[PDB]
Amino acid sequence: KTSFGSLKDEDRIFTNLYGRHDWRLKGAQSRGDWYKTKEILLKGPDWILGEVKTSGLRGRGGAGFPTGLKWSFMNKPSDGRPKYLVVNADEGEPGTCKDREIIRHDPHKLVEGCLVGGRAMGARAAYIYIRGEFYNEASNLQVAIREAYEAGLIGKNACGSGYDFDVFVVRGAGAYICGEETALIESIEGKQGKPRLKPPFPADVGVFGCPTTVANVETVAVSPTICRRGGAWFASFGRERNSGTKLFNISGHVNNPCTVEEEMSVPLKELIEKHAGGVTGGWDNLLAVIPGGSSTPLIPKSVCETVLMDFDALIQAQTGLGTAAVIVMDRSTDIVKAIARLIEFYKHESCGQCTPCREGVDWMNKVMARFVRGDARPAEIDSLWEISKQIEGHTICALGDGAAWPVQGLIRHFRPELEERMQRFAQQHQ
Amino acid sequence: ALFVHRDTPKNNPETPFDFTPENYKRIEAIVKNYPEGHKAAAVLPVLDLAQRQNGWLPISAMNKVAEILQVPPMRVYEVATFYTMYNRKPVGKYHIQVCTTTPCMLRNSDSILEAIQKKLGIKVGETTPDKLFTLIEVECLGACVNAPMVQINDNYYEDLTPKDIEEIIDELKAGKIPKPGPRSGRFSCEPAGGLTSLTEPPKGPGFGVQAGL
Amino acid sequence: VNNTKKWKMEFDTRERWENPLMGWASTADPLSNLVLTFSTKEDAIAFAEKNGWSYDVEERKVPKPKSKSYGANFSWNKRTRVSTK
Ligand SMILES: NC(=O)C1=CN([C@@H]2O[C@H](COP(=O)(O)OP(=O)(O)OC[C@H]3O[C@@H](n4cnc5c(N)ncnc54)[C@H](O)[C@@H]3O)[C@@H](O)[C@H]2O)C=CC1
Ligand SMILES: Cc1cc2nc3c(=O)[nH]c(=O)nc-3n(C[C@H](O)[C@H](O)[C@H](O)COP(=O)(O)O)c2cc1C
Ligand code: SF4
Ligand code: FES
Repeated sequence: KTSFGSLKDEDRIFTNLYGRHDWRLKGAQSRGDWYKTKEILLKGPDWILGEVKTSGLRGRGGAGFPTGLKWSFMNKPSDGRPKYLVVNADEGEPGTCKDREIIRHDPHKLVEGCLVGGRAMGARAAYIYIRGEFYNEASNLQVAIREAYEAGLIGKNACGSGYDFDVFVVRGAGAYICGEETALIESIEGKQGKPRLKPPFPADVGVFGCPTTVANVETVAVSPTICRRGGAWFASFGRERNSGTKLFNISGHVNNPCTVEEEMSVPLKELIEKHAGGVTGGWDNLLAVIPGGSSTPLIPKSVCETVLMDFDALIQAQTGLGTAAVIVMDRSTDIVKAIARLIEFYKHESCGQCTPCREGVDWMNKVMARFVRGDARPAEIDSLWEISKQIEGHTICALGDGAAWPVQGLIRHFRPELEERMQRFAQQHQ
Repeated sequence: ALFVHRDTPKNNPETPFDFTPENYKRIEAIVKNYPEGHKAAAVLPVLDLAQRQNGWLPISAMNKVAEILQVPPMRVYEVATFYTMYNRKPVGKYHIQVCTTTPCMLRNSDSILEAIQKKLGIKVGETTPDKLFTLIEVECLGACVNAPMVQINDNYYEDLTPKDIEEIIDELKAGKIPKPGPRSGRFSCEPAGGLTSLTEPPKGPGFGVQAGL
Repeated sequence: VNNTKKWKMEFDTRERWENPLMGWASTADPLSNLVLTFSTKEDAIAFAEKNGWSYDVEERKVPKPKSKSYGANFSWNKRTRVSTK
């Protein structure tokens, strides 16, 4: 296959994405959830890990680590400590609202994914660290978890398989860094959400000191569909090493801002002009697209014509796929104000632990706040470039990377506009 | 706005705070979600329960949470100052949170922020003198396709125009509660001009389930 | 730890009294500022014995090797958990 996209409704994993069907247990069973879960649990951990490794599923959190290779790190005998699945449900990324829709409208798919994933890794329970701001979504998930305990689908003797598995929901308290996996693990432990260093990885020392996998909502909820439909079905979509379907969050300057599931290697132009009603003012009104959420660098309009919406094609476009949350910006946008507001986000959402993020992200915000007005001179663009390179790669987690990257994309694709901003400031203020 | 504490007559360790007995049962249920030996993991939900009881956290809820979990009080102070939901100041009854990050700013959240300011007569950070509304300006609330949006204490009010948020503030002043959703024609997150996807009926159980299962 | 690499030879500190005029620190010890530097202890002892100086020798104190584990800060069942970070 060469052309990707136009995903048919029979291949949608996340049916009832829009709230149009019943989200509860009787509606989830009538759409395919909890079907033959006892057989999936009885076929063992190695079979489920083989079905995830066959499927080519990469981590939907945004980094794209291979899911079966990641979960096989827990496939080891116990050392006295319990094992845990921890389901990452924070989703603080600007642009991104897909995990909100999965928790809110398909909660039993997430709970069955907790059961299947924690079966595959020998995990005792599942801690769904949901975002604290998603209160109605968290109570929604708790109603579904009560329906799953009352039906015998989880808990003592889950689905009749003899494998005991609890599911807990831990609510956050308003910290974007508590979606980072080690900071999330520390936030579950009752501490400040400060990221641990790596190594130890969570498969060695995770939550409470136990072996742990931290996985996104979307990479957990697709796993019962992968284990029912087969890994070859899921690997039949997208390019090679870019398999599956992906939820896309098209927001910003589009006609119909939507959440949609689409095939993996779909073009960006096809996605925006099909599911979002196109850019406001036409495709010629397009200025730039932040492809996959705020951490990824933007791409200008010339790159958006041909680029595919998977990991490798966006890496070749010197950006990333990320959360696949498409932020569309038209020609009427002060792009320096938008990227400086994005860096203002990244200094308000920064835990202060290591020196490069704590100091340099505030310093990049001050330089970008001067760049909006133009209160600078064009040596400071290269200064800010080197400051972004000093933050990038030198931090504890990837929020330093995620703050340095939009500055780098803005400089790389809009240095002349920054320069003319500063020179009109210089001429009308002197 | 200050991450140090000073004893005022309204906020001191002799300020009366105590949980209600059903809140003690809920704290028992919270603590029984964590392993024996790691009762300190229940600091965030019990402190959030203290805030949902009291409205905000004086420094007697922090000390009570430190006492009933047997953790040091500095380790509750760290958590209360780290996370932005814990109100260390007494906020109004409807704590409006306008999201002004880039996907909401691109869809004109500044219009809604100006509308709330000229509707309430306050600015960002201030509380109305009848203690009903506190307006602050927050980061991404995770409702980006329903931009522009606000949050009023638990609820997302989405797809807003200034008329919509003035209507919401009006019927909050009337003692009623509005519906937590988009204010356009759409329901949660679909395209507004009809569904571009998931129009077929879902396939039900057993569709495409592989052999050997 | 760069100042802890070489052997020093100093002497006993004699009297430092107050200048009656200015309050300065007067001395009568010529060897009060005399600090020598040696590569090894044995060179220092040979130099002290060669010059007829009575000496006494402290052995070098190296810090013992420590077992550092960042994973020990987040243990399951040990007291070595950190309460914060
Ligand atoms: N989904 C969201 O709401 C957000 C997502 N992100 C995304 O987060 C990404 C950065 O996340 P990271 O976890 O720091 O990226 P990545 O370097 O670490 O690793 C991703 C996953 O692979 C695992 N892993 C990688 N190498 C491993 C090894 N040698 N041994 C064991 N496990 C290993 C990690 O434990 C982690 O769970 C960014 O690319 C960004 O797109 C960022 C912000 C918000
Ligand atoms: C600052 C920061 C914030 C993150 N926030 C989230 C998040 O909110 N939700 C999420 O699923 N992953 C988030 N991640 C990515 C996680 O570190 C991790 O890769 C992911 O949650 C689990 O891996 P997975 O992709 O295999 O599911 C964040 C990463 C960083 C650096
Ligand atoms: S880079 Fe920023 S987000 Fe990461 S550990 Fe450091 S202060 Fe925290
Ligand atoms: S940007 Fe306002 S909700 Fe995500």
